[PDB]
Amino acid sequence: SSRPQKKGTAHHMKTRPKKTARWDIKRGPAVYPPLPPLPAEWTIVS
Amino acid sequence: TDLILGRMASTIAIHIRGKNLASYTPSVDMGAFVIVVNADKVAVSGKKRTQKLYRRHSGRPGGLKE
Amino acid sequence: VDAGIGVMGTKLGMMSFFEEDGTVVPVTVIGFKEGNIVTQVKTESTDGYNAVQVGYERLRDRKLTMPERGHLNKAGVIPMRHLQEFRLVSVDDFTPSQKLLFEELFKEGDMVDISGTTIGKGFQGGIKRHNFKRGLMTHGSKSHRALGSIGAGTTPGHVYKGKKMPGRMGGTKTKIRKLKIMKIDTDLRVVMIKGAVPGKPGNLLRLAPAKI
Amino acid sequence: NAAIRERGVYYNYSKFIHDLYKRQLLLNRKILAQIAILNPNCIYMIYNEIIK
RNA sequence: CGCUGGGUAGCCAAGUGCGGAGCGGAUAACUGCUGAAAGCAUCUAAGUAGUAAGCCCACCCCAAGAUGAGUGCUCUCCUA
RNA sequence: UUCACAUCGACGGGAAGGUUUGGCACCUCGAUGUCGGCUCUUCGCCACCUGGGGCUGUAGUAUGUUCCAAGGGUUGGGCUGUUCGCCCAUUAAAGCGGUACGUGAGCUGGGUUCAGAACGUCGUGAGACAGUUCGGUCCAUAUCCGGUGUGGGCGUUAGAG
RNA sequence: UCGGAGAGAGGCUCGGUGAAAUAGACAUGUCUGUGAAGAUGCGGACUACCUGCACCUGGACAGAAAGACCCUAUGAAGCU
RNA sequence: GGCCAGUGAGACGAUGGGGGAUAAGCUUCAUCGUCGAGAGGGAAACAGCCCGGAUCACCAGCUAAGGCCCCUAAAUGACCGCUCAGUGAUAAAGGAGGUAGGGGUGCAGAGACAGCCAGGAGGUUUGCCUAGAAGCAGCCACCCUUGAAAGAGUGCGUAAUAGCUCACUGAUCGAGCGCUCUUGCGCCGAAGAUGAACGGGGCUAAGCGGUCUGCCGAAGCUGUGGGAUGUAAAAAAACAUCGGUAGGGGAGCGUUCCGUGUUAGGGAGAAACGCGUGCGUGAGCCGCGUUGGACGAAGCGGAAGCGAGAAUGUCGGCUUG
RNA sequence: AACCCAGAGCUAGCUGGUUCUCCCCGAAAUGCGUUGAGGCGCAGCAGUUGACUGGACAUCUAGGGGUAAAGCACUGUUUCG
RNA sequence: AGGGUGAAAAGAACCCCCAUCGGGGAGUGAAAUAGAACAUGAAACCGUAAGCUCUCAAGCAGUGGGAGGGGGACCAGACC
Repeated sequence: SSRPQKKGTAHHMKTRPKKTARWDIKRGPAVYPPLPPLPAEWTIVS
Repeated sequence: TDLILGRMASTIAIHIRGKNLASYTPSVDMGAFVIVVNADKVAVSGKKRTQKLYRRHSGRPGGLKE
Repeated sequence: VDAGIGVMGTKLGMMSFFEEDGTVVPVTVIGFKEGNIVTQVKTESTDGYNAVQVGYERLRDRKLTMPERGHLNKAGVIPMRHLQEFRLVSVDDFTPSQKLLFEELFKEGDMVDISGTTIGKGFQGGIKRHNFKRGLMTHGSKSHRALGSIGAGTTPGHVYKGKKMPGRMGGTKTKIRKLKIMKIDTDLRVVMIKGAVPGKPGNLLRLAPAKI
Repeated sequence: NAAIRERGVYYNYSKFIHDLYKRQLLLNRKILAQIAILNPNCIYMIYNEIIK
C-alpha cells in the first residue's frame, strides 16, 4: 500500500470549501450612487 | 408523462411546503395538496433506468434488497 | 392463487391400508361432518380478486352470532361454523346458492396438499424449536441445554433480529405438499390419504389440490 | 421571496432588490414582507411602482 | 416408584410421510445476429437472441399499528 | 522439441487490504478479564466444492490457469493446552478471514506461568529464568436498549362478527 | 453420536410478608460517518403506536474494588 | 526597579531540517498561525484548516470566508467550451481508433486511403549441415535481370515439395488519408468483512473550466440607545477600550454576634416559612401573606466556626430496583 | 511480624476537594541546574505601584555571513576515450 | 442515639363504630387544623382534587417563535 490517509486538520486543509475560480475571487460588493442624508429622526414641537 | 423525475419532485416540493405562498411559516402546514397522474411514464435522463437502485433493508443483516 | 377449489375435512385417527400387491402403507383417515357448501363467490367485478367461499360444520343457531348467521342466510344455506375461500382464476362457474359439492373430484387427481393447525407445544426452548445442540453434560460444565452465545462483540452492540430464541412453537397452520390420494369411501364419507396431516384427530383440515 | 414569485414571469427576489435600490428606496428593512401579507394590494403597488 | 418385568393415551426418534417446482422475468461472465464512427471489419454505438445453484417472482407461514391503518358480506342503534 | 505471454516467469517496478510480526503511545487502568475448546450467529471474497464460460502443450476421461457468481456446504478421528501442523479413513470439497478468544454479566483447561514443591542452570546469598513438571475458589435475582414469543389499552371517524 | 421421557424443589399465577447490590437526570432505536481514534445523546438516512408479562444476555467500555500484573515514589516492610 | 503570582506534560497546520522506511494524529528542534485560554459563520457532524476577534439590547441594514434545485437563506441567472463515467469522494505504474482541441511531418484531380481482382518471376535448392532445410530447424552475407513490381521473403502449411498469403505495383468507383508529441475531462487498472454509507433526495446539470451582474451569508462593520474601564484628579462632554483558563488588582452583597441599643418598630402579629405584573451589573433589597406566635430592623462601625454541587466526603430522612 | 491505647491532627515531592457577586488586566508549557525528570530555584512570559525615558509600525541606507541556489578552484567520490 | 402540648392537664364527662388500637361528635382551652407520635414544620418522598395536553413518536428534555384552550381581570394590547 503505502498511502497515508489524511486525518483531522489534514482533512480540513483538503476538504474545506475553497472557491478556486479566479472570477469569483475578483468580486467586490455592489456600489449604488450616494444619496443625500436623511433628515432628523424627530423634532421638538411646542 | 415525459417529465423528468427530480425536477418534477422539486417543483412538487416547492408547492407541498407552501413556499409559493406569502403565508409561508415553516412551522405550520401551509402547503397544498398535489395529485400526480401517470406515474408509469416518468422520464429519466442518462442511465437511471438500469443503474439507479432503490435498495432497502430491514434490521437483520443480509436483508439488503437489490 | 390455487389451481382449483378444494374441500375441508376433519382428521379421524391413523391406520394402515394393505395394498393387494402386499405393501403396508400408513394412511390418515378423513371424515366429513357436513358437505362443503359454497357460501359466497367473490368475482373480479365486485371484488379485486376471484375466490370461492365454502364452509363446514352445520350447527345449532345458538352457537352462531347474528352477523355470521345473517351472512349465511344471505346465501340461503344452513348455519355452519367454519368458513374459508380458495382463490381461483377467473374461469369459475360456481353459484353461492347451496352447491353441496360431492367428493369425487380428488380420486383421479392422485396429488393433494393439506393445511392445518399443528399441535401446539407451548413455550419451548431452543433445543427443540431450532434443533440446537446441548453443552457437555459433565466435565465440570454448567451450560447444560442453554442457549449459548447470543451475539457478536462490541461492534454490533446489539443482537440481530430474528435470532433463534425460545418461544411458542406450534399453533400456526402448515401445508404439507403433494400427498397421494388413496381409497375413498362413497358410503362411509371417509377418504384414506397416505401421509400424516397436521394435528390430532378432531381438527379442521384444508384438503386442496396441488400447486406444482 | 414567496410573495414576489407569485407573478409567474421570472422575477426573482434578487431582481426585486436590483430595482429596489436603483429606484432609490432607502432601506425598507424587510417589513415589506409584513405588509406583503397585511396589505397585499399595497405591496402590489410597491412592486408595480418598482416596475415603472 | 424398594428393586425389577412389560404397557394404553401423551412427548420423542432411531420410526413414519412430505418438500426442495418453474420453454416464469431481467441480467453478470461468455457465444452471437444484423451493423455503422475509418465504402474491410467488429456482440453495440440503433435494435435484438441463448444463458448461472446468482437477483426477483412463483413455493410454505405470519401479515392493514402498511397511521398509506385496505376490500367484501352481514347484524344493531329503540321509549320518553 | 520450434514458440516471452497453454503454464511458470529470473533482474526489477506499481498498487490494494489491515487478517501475522512489527513501529507510535492516541482512548481505557477509582479494573477494556488474555490463549484453546463447547454452544450459537452474522458478514467479506483474495473460490476448496457445487452452477455457467474462455484458453489449453484440451483426442475423450481427468485437467492446468482464468472470468462471472458468496445461495448452500466445507467430515469423523490418534497426538498435543493447543492455534497451526503431522497421520488414517474418506468425501463434491474437507477454503481463508472479520465480528475485542466473535462469543467466560452463556460454560470449562494451558495461562498476565499467583501463594506449596522439584530438576537443570545462574547467584556468595536471598531468590531468578518469555526453561520444564505436579497441585491450584471464578461471582451474579436484567433497570434500559437489543432479541424471541405473548397480551392489554387506544386508534383505524358509529359500534361490531 | 443425539438427544428423549418421567418424579420432586424452584421458576409462572394468586393471597400474605417483603429486601439487596446499583443509581447525575433520563422523553434511554438501527446502520453509517465523525469525534479523546469502539456514540440511544453529534450528522445524514432508514426504521419504530403506547405500555406490560415470560425467557436470553450482545451492548450500556454493565455491578464490584482508588489493577494483585507494568512503571513512578529520593514510599513501607520482610529476607540476604 | 519594589511587592507579588502562576507556568516549566503542550497539540496540530505551513516552511527549514535530523531520527524513521522523506511511514505514522510519530519524535526532536528553528520562525510563524490557531487551539490551549476563542465564542460566531463556513467545513454534514468535527480543538488546531479559511473568514473572524463575542460589553449589552433591536421582530435593524451592509458584507468576509463560503454559497444561490429541495431538505435549508439566497439565480432551475446570462453567455462561451467540456464530461456521458453519476465521473462528479477516492490511489499509482501501465494500456486505450473515448471525446474536444493544438503543434509537427507525408501523400493526392498525372485517382490519396479501405475492400475485390491480376502479377509477385529467372539464375535459385546463394554457399555449409541434414534423408529432405526448396524462404519457412538453423549458420554467412542476404545479389542483379524483365520490369508496372516482387523481399535468398510476412506468416501459415508440407516428410520435403507443391501450395494458401502478405510487403510492392497494375485496374474500377472516388476527395481526404496516414503517424508522432500533447493537454482538458473521461474509461479500465480500482476488491472486505453489520446496511445506501460518497450529507440525503437527486441532477447529463443542480457536474467541470472562463468571464458579467445581483442576492443570501457571522456575535465582523454600520445605525440607534444603555453599562463599565482608562484618560482623571468632582459632575457634563469627548476619544480609545471592554473574549478569556492558571493567576493579579479594585469595588460590593449576604450571614450571626457586638457599640449606638432597654434603638425604631412589634399579640393592631417580630424572627421563621411561603409568595411577587417591583427594583439592581449581581450577590440581594423592598413589599404582600385566612401559616406561624415574641422578638428585633436600618444607618454609621467592628469581629468571624461567614456563603456549598462535588472530596469512592460525612450524619439523618426518603427513593430506585 | 497480633490487637488496643499513646507519640499522632506522624509523614505523603501523591490523589480528591477548597463554598457569594461585579469590573479591569492576562499567561506559560521554554532555557539552565538538580540523587532530577509528574517536584523545585532562577531567568523568560503576568498583575499592581513607580522612576527614568521616546519610542512602536511603515520606507530607505550601511555592516558581518556562507544558508538556498550554484560550482569543481581544495578535500574526497565517480562514468567514458 | 432520642429535648421543647398548654399559661394552667384544665389529658377529652357522656353517646356511636368497636375485641383492642384508633376515629367522629360533645366538653376544656385563646387555639383540639396545641390531642398526648401533641410547639414553628422546609426540601427530597408518597399522595388526592382542579385547568390544558400526550397513544406514527427519536428526546441532556431546554430555549426563540407560538396554533388551539383555560383563568382571573383593568391601564380590557396587558399578566399567568
